[PDB]
Amino acid sequence: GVTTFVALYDYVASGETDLSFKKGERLQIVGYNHGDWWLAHSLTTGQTGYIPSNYVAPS
Amino acid sequence: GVTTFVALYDYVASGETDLSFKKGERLQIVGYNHGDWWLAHSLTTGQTGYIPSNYVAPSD
Repeated sequence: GVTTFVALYDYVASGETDLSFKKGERLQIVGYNHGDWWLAHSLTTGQTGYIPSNYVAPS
Repeated sequence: GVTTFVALYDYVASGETDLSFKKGERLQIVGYNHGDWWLAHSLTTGQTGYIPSNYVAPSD
């Protein structure tokens, strides 16, 4: 599989974290138009966090 | 479109945030086997944050 990606655009973190939730809780998805997200690790900065899928390309 | 979802399993937050990055930075995707994530808002608790896609189903 592809292990490394390149950022195609700048992205500034909003500070949002993941959300704890209980089975049976009702949730609304926000910002669907921006697409899905993945957890990633920066080789360049060493930090880890969520990134938008459509901001990266295989490298 | 579907505006509300129901959680099928419990999920406990890890505390990870989103990541700032510059165009041209190289990144490695972690935990691909867990699938993709969405931003969501809890109707029951009022909080917002990332959730795993395969933990929710469309709901009324």
